[PDB]
Amino acid sequence: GTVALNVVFEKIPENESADVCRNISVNVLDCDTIGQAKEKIFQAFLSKNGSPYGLQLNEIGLELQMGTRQKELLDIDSSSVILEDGITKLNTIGHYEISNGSTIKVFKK
Amino acid sequence: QGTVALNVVFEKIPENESADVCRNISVNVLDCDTIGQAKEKIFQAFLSKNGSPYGLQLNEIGLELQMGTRQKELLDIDSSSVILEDGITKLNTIGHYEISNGSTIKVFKK
Repeated sequence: GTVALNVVFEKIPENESADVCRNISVNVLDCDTIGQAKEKIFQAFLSKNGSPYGLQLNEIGLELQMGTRQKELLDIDSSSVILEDGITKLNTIGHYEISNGSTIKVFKK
Repeated sequence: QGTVALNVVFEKIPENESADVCRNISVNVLDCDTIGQAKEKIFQAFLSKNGSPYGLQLNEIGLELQMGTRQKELLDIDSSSVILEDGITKLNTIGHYEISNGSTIKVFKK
């Protein structure tokens, strides 16, 4: 199960130029964790621009755009599923009911 | 999340209430459900159908996917699991094993 995201990257000085492409469609799987999605998003930026975004994965966040609302997407938050033995299941894209074409903003933490 | 209908077959065991229990049940799971989650759903569905539980604990049973000729055990962690960014292992899901609607899953006493 695959979903195509409309990803918008925050403009930071850590980018190579001010000419880099910042609006990119990125496919992820419904069962990818938020961390796995962040990796694909970083990879797509690099594949498009020939230069990295510039920050570490842990220096950036993802925000889902829902109409007037902003929602941060994390591997673990207050909405996470606690499993059988008390283990917390890592949040996935599917956990957040993110649809084809949903806008995700990559922002500096 | 996508739904997967599993054709579940339960092993007849003496811990069942009677020999008349229904042991062939269609059970939905979600492709992102861990194998542990999938197991809870399978027990629940047994209970909803039969009015009695299977009789064992989740740690006392296993699931095997019937792959035409092959039989493949479904586990939360195995040698096929995905190791994530920080060294952390991602628990296996239904979708990790590429399980298709109508696949046969055998519940067996470990």
